Amino acid sequence: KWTPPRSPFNLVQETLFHDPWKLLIATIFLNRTSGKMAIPVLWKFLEKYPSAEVARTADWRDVSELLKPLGLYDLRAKTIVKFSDEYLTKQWKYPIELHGIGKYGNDSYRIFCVNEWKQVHPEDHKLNKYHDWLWENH
Repeated sequence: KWTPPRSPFNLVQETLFHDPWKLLIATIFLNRTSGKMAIPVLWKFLEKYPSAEVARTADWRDVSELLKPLGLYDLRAKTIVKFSDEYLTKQWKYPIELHGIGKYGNDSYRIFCVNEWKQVHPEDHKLNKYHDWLWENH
């Protein structure tokens, strides 16, 4: 029952924190990509694949088709599939242990999905904005 405060910045993370898989996917989408472009394709992807269970099952060629032309859509597709399978099948404590998840992924998890945001030191423009704001209004 950790609820990241709503912020004047409306990071999609603030919207998905209640389901780590989605929030994590979201980070693969946003990872070094405009929210301009990534957010519309994210919602179309969650609409079509609303859980890891369904995701891990799909064939990346179709996932890619749907991610086109997001950029490295092939690579992102294969990642999403493999990360979704690992998410369910592996016994993990932090999502950094998972395929496709890096610092951005793991930072986002620990601010929003679990309560560890004081120990986190983001280096993402949007993310720091959340984190600095939340230091102050704390």
